[PDB]
Amino acid sequence: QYSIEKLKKEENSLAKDYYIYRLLEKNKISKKDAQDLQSHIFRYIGKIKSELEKIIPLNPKYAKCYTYTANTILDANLTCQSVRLNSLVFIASLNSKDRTTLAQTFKNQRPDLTNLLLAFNTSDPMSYIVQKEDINGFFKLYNYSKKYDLDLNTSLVNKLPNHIGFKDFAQNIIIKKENPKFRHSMLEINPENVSEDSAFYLGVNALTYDKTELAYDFFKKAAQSFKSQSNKDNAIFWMWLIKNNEEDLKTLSQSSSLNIYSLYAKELTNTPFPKIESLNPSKKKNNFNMQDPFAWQKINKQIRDANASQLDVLAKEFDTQETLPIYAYILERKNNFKKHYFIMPYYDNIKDYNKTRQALILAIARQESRFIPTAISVSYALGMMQFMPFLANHIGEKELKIPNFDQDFMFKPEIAYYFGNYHLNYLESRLKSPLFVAYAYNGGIGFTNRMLARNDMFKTGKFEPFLSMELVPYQESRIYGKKVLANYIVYRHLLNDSIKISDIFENLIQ
Repeated sequence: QYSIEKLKKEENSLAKDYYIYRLLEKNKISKKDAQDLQSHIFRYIGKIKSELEKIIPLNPKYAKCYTYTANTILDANLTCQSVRLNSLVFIASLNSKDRTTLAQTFKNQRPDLTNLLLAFNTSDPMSYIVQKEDINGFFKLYNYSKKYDLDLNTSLVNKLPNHIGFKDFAQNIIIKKENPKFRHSMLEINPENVSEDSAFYLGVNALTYDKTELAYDFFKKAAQSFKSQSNKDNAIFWMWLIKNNEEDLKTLSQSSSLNIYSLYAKELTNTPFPKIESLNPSKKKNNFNMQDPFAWQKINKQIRDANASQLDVLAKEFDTQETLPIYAYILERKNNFKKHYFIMPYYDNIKDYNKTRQALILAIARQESRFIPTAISVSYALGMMQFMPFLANHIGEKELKIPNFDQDFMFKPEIAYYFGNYHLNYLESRLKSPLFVAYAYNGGIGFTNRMLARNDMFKTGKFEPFLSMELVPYQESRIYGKKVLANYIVYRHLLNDSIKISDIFENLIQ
């Protein structure tokens, strides 16, 4: 470990945060050591904040305004009332006499506040706001209570997409399968009124009610408006699944984006496999330390700051086997993510696993870390396979009994791949398909089991398994699974062990 004073020398980074956090969680930082530690934390969110505030606890314009309570709010001036009435919890806490008075007071200057004040006099504030078609109020109330749910007319639902909250509202209720009356109402949104992710989710919604022509119209709108080729491909795939137009399949097979949809279309049209870059430096190693987390943070900052000529210079400093992940990382930026980099670094460590397992390990590592051995996430997951300290210590200390085990052993590629394999043996025994294994690797076996036990997920159906892949209940896991699955297909191909993509999808249907 590093002493608190040595850490304070280091530049501020997620690595420095992580080591500060290691000392805090062991109670190794004294009260004076802890004093200026606020300024030595790169990202002062989550576990590290909570832990520092056990030692060091934390706008004068409005200090006066928080002296007032529900009982004294009418004594406050207009500015203080305004500030306090930003909270719906606070509005709900008032009595109806005072809400009625405040409603009259704010009628001209804050009419949206008036609507909410009056809404909270009724037993269903959402019904009141819906009657008004007060869109700002609608989203405030949804954020206040996710339980409100009622039928919304065509006029109202077609106004909802003109609010920045709509996208995540729509996504959340669709993938969580909540607010049935809201979901059903959104069938009357005109595709003309939505674009990108909103249009896409409304497509998925329409598919869950078996409105296939409506779904096509939403997916087509998404395909025309998405800015990223990867999302375009996902929308075009749905246009093809619904109407079977050959030109959509062909456009999809010709995509510059390497993803499961474009790969699947290439298979279906006998289009060749995409070109994968082949990187194999002659030099085995240099003086750069790939196990030093601070050195990576420093060189990452320099790479992220660099122009074309500077990236070319940096590439030549890292053209070695041992530094291949940094080299590939530099080159991925130098070609603006246009070429396809699927490296297989520290391969001697996995060569004795069978090729299917190698492909899965590589697929997960590429997604988790791009193979950077000292990768540290915002939750302090570590190394190429991004093990959380809890799991790393459980495997290293309890189950495997490794002498002198520290969780920083995760920065060693030999350990990362070994623990990766170990954890994959456990997941794959229960879950079978590499897609389901990916979901559990990212989101835990618990949520993955609860999901697969549902009678509406990954069962036989017209648009399965593709519909279920859009309804994974966590946005992060949905995306993760698709990316890892694409990576898995590519690594199977690179290992002269190609898999038929159609086979993979057929196996998802339980």
